[PDB]
Amino acid sequence: AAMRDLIAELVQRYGAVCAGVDSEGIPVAIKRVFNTNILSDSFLCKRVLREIRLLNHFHHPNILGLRDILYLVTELMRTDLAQVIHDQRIVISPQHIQYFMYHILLGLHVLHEAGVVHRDLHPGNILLADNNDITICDFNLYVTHRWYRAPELVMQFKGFTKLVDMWSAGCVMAEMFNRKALFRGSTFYNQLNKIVEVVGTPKIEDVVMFSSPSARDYLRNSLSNVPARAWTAVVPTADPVALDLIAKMLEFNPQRRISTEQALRHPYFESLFDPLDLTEGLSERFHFDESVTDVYDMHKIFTAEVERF
Ligand SMILES: C[S@@](=O)c1ccc(-c2nc(-c3ccc(F)cc3)c(-c3ccncc3)[nH]2)cc1
Repeated sequence: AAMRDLIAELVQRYGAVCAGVDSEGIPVAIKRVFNTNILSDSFLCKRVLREIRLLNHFHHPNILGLRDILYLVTELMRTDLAQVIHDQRIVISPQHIQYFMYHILLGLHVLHEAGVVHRDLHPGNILLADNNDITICDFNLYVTHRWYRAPELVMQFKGFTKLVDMWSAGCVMAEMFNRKALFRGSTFYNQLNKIVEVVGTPKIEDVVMFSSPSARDYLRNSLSNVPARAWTAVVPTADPVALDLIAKMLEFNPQRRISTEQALRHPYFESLFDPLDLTEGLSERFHFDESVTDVYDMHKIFTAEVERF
């Protein structure tokens, strides 16, 4: 039961997502979040406020935006990338991978420029519109999502940067060619071994630089000698230009990982790239006061951000 609650409000087909039509003939997506109260509990209210403030901060075609601002309204997205990859009947041509990647990276670029790190990018939160174009959601902070975590996150590193999103993006690129996720691990050790088997044994001096003391304790006697595999065997459907980018996105050490601008500028996107995409529709630095926490103090900023009925 969910549709009956909106009969007294305004339409039917983390929270509960359901489809429907708007006041006018527009296909929308309505998310309902109330209990697990959430909007009353100052901790979880701050998390919901963070999502609303983030969605309202951006106004870019590759980032999900609110259509009506607990009930939440956005445009209805046909399907997600996970469903397109995990449905072998639908074929993803290299031309489709190039287009998808260009839009995925543009969305990440928009977040990174505003100082936002997704931290959990996977095909499940890369949504596809009715017009086939890519949109990113769930940038506000199942088992398979741990297959897209950068080595520094697997190693519980506190000083992770926007570069974790590159590794995630690099994982979804190889997944579009292989039609099977790249690093399908079940443990801390086997997830790291699968990564190292493909990328090559990183220097000990580099791992200590991007691991928590406990991750170093787990890996203390865990010394590997594994050589770097040929990328042609790892991702066989990819051409040398696509493999060059994948390898650059999938750098163990984030200090060598290709930046959002550099990947967008790579020859792989030559036929699609326009330098204006790096600057158009960009939001300014996103600021959120995490220090402030109270009952009625949050409900006043809630009505301040919303202007449309
Ligand atoms: C991380 S994975 O479990 C995951 C998380 C959130 C979502 C997810 N969150 C939303 C969604 C809906 C309304 C909002 F106001 C905000 C987010 C959607 C959505 C939006 C429009 N059409 C279809 C679905 N998908 C999907 C997958």
